[PDB]
Amino acid sequence: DIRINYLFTRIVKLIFVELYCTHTAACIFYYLATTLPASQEGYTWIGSLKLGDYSYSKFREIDPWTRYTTSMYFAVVTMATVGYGDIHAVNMREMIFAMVYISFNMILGAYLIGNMTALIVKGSKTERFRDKMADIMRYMNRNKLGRNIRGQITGHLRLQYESSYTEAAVLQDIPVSIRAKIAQTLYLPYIEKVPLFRGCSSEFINQ
Amino acid sequence: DIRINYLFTRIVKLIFVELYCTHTAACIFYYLATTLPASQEGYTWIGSLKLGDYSYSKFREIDPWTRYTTSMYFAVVTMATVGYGDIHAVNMREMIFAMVYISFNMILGAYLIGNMTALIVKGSKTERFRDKMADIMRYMNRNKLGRNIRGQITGHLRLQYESSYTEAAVLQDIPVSIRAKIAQTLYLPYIEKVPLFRGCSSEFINQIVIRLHEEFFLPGEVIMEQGSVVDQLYFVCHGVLEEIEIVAVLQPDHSFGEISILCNIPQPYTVRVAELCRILRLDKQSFMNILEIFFHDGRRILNNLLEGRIKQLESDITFHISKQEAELALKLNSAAFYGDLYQLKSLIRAGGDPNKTDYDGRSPLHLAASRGYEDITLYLIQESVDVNIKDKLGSTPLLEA
Amino acid sequence: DIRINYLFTRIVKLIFVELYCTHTAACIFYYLATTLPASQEGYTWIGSLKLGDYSYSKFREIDPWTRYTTSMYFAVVTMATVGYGDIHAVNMREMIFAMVYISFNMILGAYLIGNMTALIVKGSKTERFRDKMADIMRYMNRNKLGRNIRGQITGHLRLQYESSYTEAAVLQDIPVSIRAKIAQTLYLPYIEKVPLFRGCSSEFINQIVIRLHEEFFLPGEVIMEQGSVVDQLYFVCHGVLEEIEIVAVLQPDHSFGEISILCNIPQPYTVRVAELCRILRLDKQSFMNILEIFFHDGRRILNNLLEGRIKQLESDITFHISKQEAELALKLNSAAFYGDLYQLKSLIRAGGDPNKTDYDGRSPLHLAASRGYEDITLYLIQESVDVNIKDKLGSTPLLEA
Amino acid sequence: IVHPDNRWYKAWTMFILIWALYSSFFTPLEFGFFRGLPENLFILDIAGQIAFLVDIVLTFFVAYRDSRTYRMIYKRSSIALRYLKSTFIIDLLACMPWDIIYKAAGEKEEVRYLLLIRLYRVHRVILFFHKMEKDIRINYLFTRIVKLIFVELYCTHTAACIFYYLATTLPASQEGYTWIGSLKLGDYSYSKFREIDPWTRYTTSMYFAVVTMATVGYGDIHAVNMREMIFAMVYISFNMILGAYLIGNMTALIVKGSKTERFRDKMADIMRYMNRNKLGRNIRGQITGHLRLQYESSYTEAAVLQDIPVSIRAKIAQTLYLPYIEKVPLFRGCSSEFINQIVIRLHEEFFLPGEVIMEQGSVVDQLYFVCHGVLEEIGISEEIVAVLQPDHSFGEISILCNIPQPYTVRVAELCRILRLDKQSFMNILEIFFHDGRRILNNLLEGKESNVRIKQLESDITFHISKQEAELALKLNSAAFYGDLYQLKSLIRAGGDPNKTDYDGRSPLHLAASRGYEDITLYLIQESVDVNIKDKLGSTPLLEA
Repeated sequence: DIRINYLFTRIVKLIFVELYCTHTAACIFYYLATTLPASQEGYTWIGSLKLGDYSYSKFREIDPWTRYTTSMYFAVVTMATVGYGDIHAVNMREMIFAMVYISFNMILGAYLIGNMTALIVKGSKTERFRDKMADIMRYMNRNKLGRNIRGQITGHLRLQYESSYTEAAVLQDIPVSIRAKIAQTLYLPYIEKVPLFRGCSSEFINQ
Repeated sequence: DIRINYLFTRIVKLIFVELYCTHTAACIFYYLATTLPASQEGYTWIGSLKLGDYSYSKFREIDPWTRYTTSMYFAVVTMATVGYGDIHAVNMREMIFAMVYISFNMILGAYLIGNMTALIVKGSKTERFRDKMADIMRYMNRNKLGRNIRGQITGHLRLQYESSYTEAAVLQDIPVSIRAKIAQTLYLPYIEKVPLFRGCSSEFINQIVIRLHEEFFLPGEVIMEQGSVVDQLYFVCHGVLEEIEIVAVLQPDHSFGEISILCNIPQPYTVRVAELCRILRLDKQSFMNILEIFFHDGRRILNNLLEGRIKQLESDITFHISKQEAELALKLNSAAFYGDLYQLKSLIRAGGDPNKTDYDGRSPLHLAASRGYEDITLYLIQESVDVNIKDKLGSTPLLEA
Repeated sequence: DIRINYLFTRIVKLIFVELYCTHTAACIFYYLATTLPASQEGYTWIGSLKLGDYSYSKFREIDPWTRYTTSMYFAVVTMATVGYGDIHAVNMREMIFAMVYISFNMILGAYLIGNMTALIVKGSKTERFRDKMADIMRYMNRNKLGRNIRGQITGHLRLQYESSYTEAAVLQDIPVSIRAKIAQTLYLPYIEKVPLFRGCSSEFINQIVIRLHEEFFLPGEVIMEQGSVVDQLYFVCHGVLEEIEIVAVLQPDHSFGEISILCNIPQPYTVRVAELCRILRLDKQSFMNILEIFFHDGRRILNNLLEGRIKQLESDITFHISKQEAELALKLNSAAFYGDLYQLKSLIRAGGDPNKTDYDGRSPLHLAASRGYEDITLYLIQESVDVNIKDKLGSTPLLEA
Repeated sequence: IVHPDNRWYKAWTMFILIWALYSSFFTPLEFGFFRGLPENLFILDIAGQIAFLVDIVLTFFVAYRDSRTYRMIYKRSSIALRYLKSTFIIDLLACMPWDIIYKAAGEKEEVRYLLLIRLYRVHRVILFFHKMEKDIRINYLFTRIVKLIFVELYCTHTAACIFYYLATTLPASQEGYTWIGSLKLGDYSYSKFREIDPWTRYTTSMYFAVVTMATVGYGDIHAVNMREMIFAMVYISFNMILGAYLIGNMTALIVKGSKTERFRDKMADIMRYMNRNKLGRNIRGQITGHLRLQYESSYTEAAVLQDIPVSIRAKIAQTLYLPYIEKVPLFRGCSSEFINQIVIRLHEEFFLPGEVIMEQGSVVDQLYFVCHGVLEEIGISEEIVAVLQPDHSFGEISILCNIPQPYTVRVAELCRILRLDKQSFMNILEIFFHDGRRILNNLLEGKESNVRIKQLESDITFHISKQEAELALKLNSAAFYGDLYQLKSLIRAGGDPNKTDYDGRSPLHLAASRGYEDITLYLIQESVDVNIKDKLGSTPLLEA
């Protein structure tokens, strides 16, 4: 769709795919802790947790809210490759899942950087103006030619950038029927006033 | 290899490299722990490890499985630069290996990002459409076009993208002959069903298929205007086209616009699009060029043109085909009258028989001999033009000299 | 802005953005610690913090300095994804902010890499030299060139890179007039000192400066061969050149290669490079066109050519200038004899006076009238060519017809 | 004297790179892990500064090359002013002995901070990487990788020596607040933090610097003090700029692409188009195989042989193209200097099999020479009327008679074709009138097997007669001005003294016109017609 910003759409899609993967990993990390019976919950990544003075010893019937947001906090930190270390895998089954999840984020993390780099490298229509003038300036500085001649050429580039609207026009992948009508609406008023075309027929000036 | 994918063939290589390096580092790191004697195992990275209630108080004879997955877990975490810190180097020899292993991953890690970035730099099909649309929008909005014409331009550009009408950007690499078979694969069935080309030779038809172009039109558009000279030949391959109060409906497998191409008669009707239609177009210049080479093919098409309102048109075109033959001799004699040697060369190899005369009767030799153009006279000798041809006066080309 | 750098103007913006975000996050994170009452400060990220022997047992009234740098330290470590883990969220509300703050840095962190990458994509001066050298090396090695000629090609490309001889890639944007003043800034002092151009008009000299090109030559190279027709005019402005046993030494502020540019005499000497030399060259097409327009300027140069071995050459050029004047009439009359309309138009507007005759004496009107070319006679009357001119026979153009 | 680029000077420059490399790495160790200097290392400190002192007094006697005219200034005054305003101020401060000054003025730690000004001479090593990067014998990818490693190894080394220095600022009584005095990795104490050994105390600092530089952050070693927190934030912020720079260089090399990547990308787009229409089964093999040869048959395409002086391009062309020109049948009996002019402007092109060079009915503007492969001519069902072999030149018949191309030519096998423009072809013909008539003369003699020449025989016969008439005018003009030197050249190269121009004149008539006896007897010895007659009825003797 052309009514929606293209940069906005790409950013939101990357956020959603990153949010959904993190949400799924958080719900699976907590599931692995419940596989072990309550007798040996001390081996789990959460039953042995102690952040400040909070216990986390029971690990169950705490509440569905604080038990979920601590799992999501574990998934977000490892997904961004921060790795505080307060929450980490302790079991052998959790180590296997962590290695698979971490390896998955390297592919996904490089994909996120690739999209962001692609948009910037594509262009800005202003760095090209700076790059073109920078190369010319080095040539002028190398020869150390003139003082007021610099203003003549630097000012010249200002108008060249401004006076570029129909250059490299993409009005080529258009059917001849459509191009015929638009031409008669813009170019035609500038043709009948030419002194060379006095008394010319309508179909001749149309061709 | 072409059978396998390309992005798949390079994503797996990156995974394999990072998988093999972690496997090697995990095995080497565990070897450094066994270098120290068992008496002082508390100085190692694993002899002093304690995750939960597990103590690793022996670091040996545990099992080859849990003692390997904990070493692999330490290597994978370090490679991705997560660094939980539960497992870390404790010894001087382990610090040196960690410094070397970590420094190696920076070069490898940047290599992974570079390969992934280069795969995304190549723009997608919809990525170029948005860039193209903005450029068209900028130009057409600057000139302040009417809102009525804005929709047709924007609506048609969308249709080209979805239908992939162009689909011929990277096509010049085809060495004509390869492209020739492709063109007749998709366009020949529609051409052969055209009543206009009934009885045409098979070799002649294949010559024009390669030069066709495909495009689509939305309903409500107008292809040709009333009383406008048409320089494009179109063939209907899909949809319904209505010609303007309706008069005739352009059924599929039909052709139109040929009247203005040959007879120079301005188009007497307007074609209005009723539904989505697939149209094949041919440029004016090539069609005239091909007809010049195949004179015999044109005769068959001309005869079937009358067979293909209709009765009145058939009588009218008979008048036009007669005068165009005479018109060739008018400019042929004028070129010889003025002595323009180069101009005459165009009307001999791609025109008519110079031996024929105009309405009054004047062979080009008659004018050349009387006007004393000696140089051009040798050319008529090479063409074996009749020397004793007599006009409606009783004179001969020799007598004029 | 052009006064300030562009690399500097964009690196600072990236630093400022990451500096302001960390400052905001540090202040907001400390606010969440003060939300809880002082009775249960052990549940905060800082009330329970203990780094070394420092305990943070009060978390208040310590000082506004050490209590801010520890919050800023936690924010900067998190932003760079280092994550030591000494300071981390402990509360449910602090986890939510950490999740939001960390997720924000992923987009911002990738943005920093994108700007830095786009700055390095633009290749350096030496980056393109290596790419160019490989392409030249691959081509010349495929044809198996001799080792003697390998050094000259490779050595010369190095000289162009260091000296920046081309330095004119982005130069067509100059609107001629701006470029005109640039050319005379660096090339005029060497041209005015040329003995051959002594006495030339100032306006004429400025016309050829814009069309010059600059190049450098290594010692031991050969610019022109013995007995070879040359088509480039060179002006010495640096170094020493030797002309071939030595004969003469090309001192600076001299010019060579002009013998064949006008008299068509093949070059009788070979120029050998002795030391590094800067040479300005001019192409044949530009030199011929300017001379044709400025007929008066050419006369001054021709007169001073003799003044600028030398005595023998001065007598020889007098023989050649005489025949070229007569040679104009030979082809001038031949075109009129054959009645070539377009050929005759070339030698009148940019040639000589049609009224002059050849060695025997034959005005183009004499041949045209005798040969009976009626159309061409309408052109000679335009230039007011004399019609009573008599050759060395006693006849007139009227009598010939 | 002046030493611009002497081989001995180039040895001195490489000699001082060793000192620059040594003093760049040893300075952080001297600042952080040392208080003063032991007598063992006193010799190296003195010897190092004297070596750089020589360089300061020697760079005033070294010429520098001009940045505008490339003129090698060689001037005493210009050399000194350039060096004084660029680096002399900072290069002299480093050479000053900051160790003996520190010990002589009691024991001031503030004056020892100036010892870090010697970290500037690492710029010598950076210039070395740039110097060898321009060399073509060394791999370009290898140079870039090594430079990135060195620029990161040096930064990590300096940070490790400053992290340990911050721990020694606090007195030994309160060492527990430092990042290292409170360390405990396994069962190791690290409590004393001093007199442990210089080796394990350094490698634990380097291990701290490497882990934080790569953004791993284990957390076993971290800042504990307020002064160490400030340094950590500055160092961490510095690595973000440097870390993104490292990724940028690696991405730039990969984004530049490879030849196989371009081949794969081009074929991938075509394959999607073919699969979209689901056209053909064996058609894919025809086109996929076609791209295989196109990738291989691309060696001189987009050649960079343009930024080369005309003198160099002249010799290389004569060493490759020339052995393929004199063998052309069209150039039989041509002079050496005429065949030299054409070979300068020749262009080389490669055509894949199946391509079409020229189409029937098109205007011809390029002259083509065949050197490799075979060519096929088509005209009319398609009929093959002629097959072109190597050493043959095609396109000359339609370039002299000004006719359109009558037989389109396709490519049947991989061919190497030399191309020359029509505009410059006529210019060489006009200059070389003597050799210009032989090209069409040899062409005319080929009217035995070819049929296109037979129908064009009349036009060719006109041109050879028209050109011959120009010879008579030039030959007659030679005798008018009494220049026998040019007359000899005009007659040996096929010139006929018994040549009559349009107006009845003869060279004998012009010989007697000015009473030149020397030119006269030459014509008689050449069997000239003394009684030759003109329409004016003027005998040569009567005109005399």
